[PDB]
Amino acid sequence: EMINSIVMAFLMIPLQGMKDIFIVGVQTLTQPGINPIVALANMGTMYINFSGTLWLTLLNMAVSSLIPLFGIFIFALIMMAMPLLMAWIGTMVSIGFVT
Amino acid sequence: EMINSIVMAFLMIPLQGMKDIFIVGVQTLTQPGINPIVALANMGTMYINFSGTLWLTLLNMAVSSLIPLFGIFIFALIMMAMPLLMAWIGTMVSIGFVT
Amino acid sequence: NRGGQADPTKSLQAAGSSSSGVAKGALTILGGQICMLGLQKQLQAQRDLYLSQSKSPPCGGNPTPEMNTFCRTAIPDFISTVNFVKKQNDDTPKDLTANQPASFELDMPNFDKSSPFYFLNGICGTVKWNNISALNSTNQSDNKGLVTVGGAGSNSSMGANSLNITSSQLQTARLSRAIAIQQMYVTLSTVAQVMVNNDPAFSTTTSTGNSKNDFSAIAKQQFGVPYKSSGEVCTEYQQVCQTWGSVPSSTGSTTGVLFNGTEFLGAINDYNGIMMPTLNLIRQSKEFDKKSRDFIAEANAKGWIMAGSYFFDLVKLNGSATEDQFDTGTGLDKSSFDPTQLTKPFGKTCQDPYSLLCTWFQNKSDKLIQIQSLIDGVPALGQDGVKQPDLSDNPQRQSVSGPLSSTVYGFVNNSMMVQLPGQPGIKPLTFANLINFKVD
Amino acid sequence: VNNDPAFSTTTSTGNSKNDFSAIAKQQFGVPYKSSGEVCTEYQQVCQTWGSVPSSTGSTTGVLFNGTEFLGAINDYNGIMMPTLNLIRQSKEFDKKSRDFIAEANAKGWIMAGSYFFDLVKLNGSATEDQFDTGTGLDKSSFDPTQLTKPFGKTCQDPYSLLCTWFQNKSDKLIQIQSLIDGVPALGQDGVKQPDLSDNPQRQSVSGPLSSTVYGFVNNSMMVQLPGQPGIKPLTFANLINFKVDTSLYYMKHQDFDCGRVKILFFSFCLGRMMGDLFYNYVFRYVYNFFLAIFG
Amino acid sequence: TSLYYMKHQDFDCGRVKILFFSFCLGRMMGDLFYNYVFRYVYNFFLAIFG
Amino acid sequence: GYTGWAGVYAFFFSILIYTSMYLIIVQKAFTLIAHLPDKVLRWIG
Amino acid sequence: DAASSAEQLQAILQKQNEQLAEQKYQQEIQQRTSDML
Amino acid sequence: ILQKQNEQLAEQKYQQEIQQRTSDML
Amino acid sequence: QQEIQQRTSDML
Repeated sequence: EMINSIVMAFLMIPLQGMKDIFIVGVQTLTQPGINPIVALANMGTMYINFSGTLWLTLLNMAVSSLIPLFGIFIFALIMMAMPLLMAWIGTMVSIGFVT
Repeated sequence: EMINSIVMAFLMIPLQGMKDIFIVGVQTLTQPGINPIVALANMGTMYINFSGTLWLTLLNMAVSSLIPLFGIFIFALIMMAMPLLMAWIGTMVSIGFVT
Repeated sequence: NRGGQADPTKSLQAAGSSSSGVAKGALTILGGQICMLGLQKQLQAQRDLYLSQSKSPPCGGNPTPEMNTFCRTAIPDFISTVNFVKKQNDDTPKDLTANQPASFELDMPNFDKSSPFYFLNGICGTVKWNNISALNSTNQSDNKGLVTVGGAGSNSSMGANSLNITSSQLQTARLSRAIAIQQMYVTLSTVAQVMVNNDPAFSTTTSTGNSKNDFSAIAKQQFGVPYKSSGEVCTEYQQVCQTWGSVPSSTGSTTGVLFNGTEFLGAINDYNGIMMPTLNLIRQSKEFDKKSRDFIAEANAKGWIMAGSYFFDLVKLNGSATEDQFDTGTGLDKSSFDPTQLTKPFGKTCQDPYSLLCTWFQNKSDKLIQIQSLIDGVPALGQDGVKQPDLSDNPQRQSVSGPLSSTVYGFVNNSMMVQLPGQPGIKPLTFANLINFKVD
Repeated sequence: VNNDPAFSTTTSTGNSKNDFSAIAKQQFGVPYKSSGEVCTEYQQVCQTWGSVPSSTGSTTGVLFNGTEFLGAINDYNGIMMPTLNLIRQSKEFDKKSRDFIAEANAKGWIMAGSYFFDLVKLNGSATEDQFDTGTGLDKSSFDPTQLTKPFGKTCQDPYSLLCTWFQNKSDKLIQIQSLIDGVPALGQDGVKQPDLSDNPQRQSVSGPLSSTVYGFVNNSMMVQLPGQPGIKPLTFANLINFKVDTSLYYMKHQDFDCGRVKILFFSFCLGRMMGDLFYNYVFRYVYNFFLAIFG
Repeated sequence: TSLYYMKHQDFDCGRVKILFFSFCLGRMMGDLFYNYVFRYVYNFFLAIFG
Repeated sequence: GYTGWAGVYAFFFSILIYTSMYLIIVQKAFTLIAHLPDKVLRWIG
Repeated sequence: DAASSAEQLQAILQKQNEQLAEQKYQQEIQQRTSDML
Repeated sequence: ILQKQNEQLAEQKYQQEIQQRTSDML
Repeated sequence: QQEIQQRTSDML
């Protein structure tokens, strides 16, 4: 059940959070009248917020994946993850300070 | 207690140190008549006087874990610290190296 | 060229910041004194039981010459033999012009060569402290003449002022750290004596008194715990801890507390008070120097094709046209204290470097594991107890509660919690909840 | 070897007090400061050589001044000065520094820059002892454990004949091992191999540990010579600080429940020795083995 | 590879007595659980690893 | 008002941009050494 | 002045080793008592 | 301050002497 | 200077 939870937490980063924040950005811009500048600022801040909070939950969990003889291998998991993982977190970091 | 002292260390490094050098910097620059260039130089010296001391104390504790069976935690944390880790550490260094 | 004191509570941050270890040194010497008096009392008792049986082996019969020697030899005072002024002046050359030693080591306890216990030297830890290298530098010192502090205009290590020092005043300036640690030693000696006297196992008297009221097997009376200003248990530093108290229903009853939680901080602020004069004389205009102007003359003799290299010099001038002390680098952090070393030689057959200790004990460890339970608890308060405390500025410190509050290490941890009468000067983590970390 | 009482055909007729230890009747001593005080760390300057203050009943007389090893290094060097001296034969400026000019004339101009640095080392010429290296004694090897690799309940290649004459008893070689590095006649702690590179931060071997050849070699190379001190103590100490303690992660002795079983008249508590060999003697010993290597 | 080499220990004989039998539990214990299991595996390890 | 360490990110950003700011206010502040003499030659010549 | 403060420090030093002088006298009494008793 | 606290410890002290004499009386 | 004391041990 730990690896179930680690897969769950390593699956929702792009899809759930990133799609949802883009949806809320869509609805906040689509109405005529809301200041777009403040809008992109706003999803930028919630966007860095989601990125950092999820990152810290993975901090917690990959620390708590310390099962003997097998937590080494959650560590191999985070190792072979960190390029594409780095890819998504790169998207949120860069777009965060851009917007 | 290792887990404890560890996370106090790697949670204190960005916020505590970084904020205190910022507030001392603003305190020195807000004074009337103080030469500003030398002031920024001194806060550069504080940057490159605490960042690396914290860095070699991470040397100490990360090595000083070495606990059999589970010791990989010091790996787990570190590696999925290393990006954002460097994010502040390089940040600190660059400031000094500029100013 | 023509014109273009020290707060008692603020010293807690000064105890440790990854660059000062005076509190660690204080912990080391305190635990060392526990080691001296405890080891003394155990050898004393064991020797009394040995001579009370001076008709049977090993003191009788056909002893090995080593056991014969132990039976004959008395047991001296280790607290008496330990001081740091004499070791320091033994280490430093009597000549006052040569380069002084950079560091000084002091194995604890301290025996001389004629003492037959030389191998026990260092059993109770070791303390280290460096010289004040600010005065170690060449300062035109003389054996019998007069010395002048470097002021402004020369290669100086002290401040920008000149003071006159004779031979006596200067050598006493060398003993700053010496009588520093000495006053630590004298001020913790009483605390160590009280602590060793508080343990029933160290009461060599066969007391048949109230055995049902003792706080624990290792102390009849608890030391106590930090208490908030309102008067409840200060479990965490986050709530302010001011006073000292007991804990009710600790083992079915409550016992008196013998301390205020201010003896440790007391030692530290006497330390700071006696260092204040020394560093004060080292620091002895400061905001202006004549050296900042001298570069112009060479700049004239120099040319204009190097003007850029004086740029930061120029900022040093035009800017000037528009324009609590604690010891650092003391070296007490470099000391060490291992509690496990009394039980190191014991095993199937006893090993170096203290085999002969085990041979007097005939390879029993009970008296020494009693010392370990005094220092940090194991095993009289569980197979695992309190560890070496972190004496650095840790605003997330947790005071130990219950019987484990009645060990040396836990007492030290609890004492470095409380707040001195001065206004608080320790800043907690601004956002500790913002980095939560959930593991069990 | 003559100093070792183990190789003395006659046994000790008096008390062990007149002896120093089980491997040395007379200790060799350790380095001492210029003030005659005990040297512990190489950072402090230690010049003389003396007897260890430790007295197990008497203080034995030392034999060596500690200058034998470095004296050997010195005469070695002095008798190499000839060969490297006749190999040495100013030398920084030579006649053939000019020969490229004619070839450059023959070549032309489309390659002028190829002579650039040559021109430089000519323009300087108009505008302006050694010790051996690569001798390969580092490739040499010494191993003491090879005295004991064969032996076992039944022992094998490549030196099983030591077994065959010794009838598979290896103790006569274990005192040899304790002579090399003090295991186990003076404990299994032992003394590590002293590296021969320049180490300003070296700990002198103290106590009876100094009465082994490994510890003697270790203590013999810090004693400075008046000729030329070639080692400079570190200027970066107490800047890069490392407080790593090898005591938190240490297995300590346990007293076990002495659970007595009786084989029909025989009382013995098998639980306790299962405890005291399985854990206190195998697991603990190997753990402290890796711990000492780590230390 | 010899820096880690693990020697052959001589354990105290675990003298056990049955009514008329006597032999070393402890010595054969160490010899077989350790001297020819742990030593054996670790030696096979260093031998391949070199 | 910024929730969480989001404002803390702002914190780092500000001083980074600060020093970079300072840097360009530096770098363009001393081009004049070799940046004026050319137009001196321009206006007189 | 600076010197006078230093003299006060050495006065504290002197009272301290006088305390130690009392201390080294304060064990042979107890040792001879162990023997007498 | 320090005087205040050790006075308070002395005040709290003067309640358990009765109970220890009581136990001796049992 | 050791000669005297092994001599002693011998005639002891």
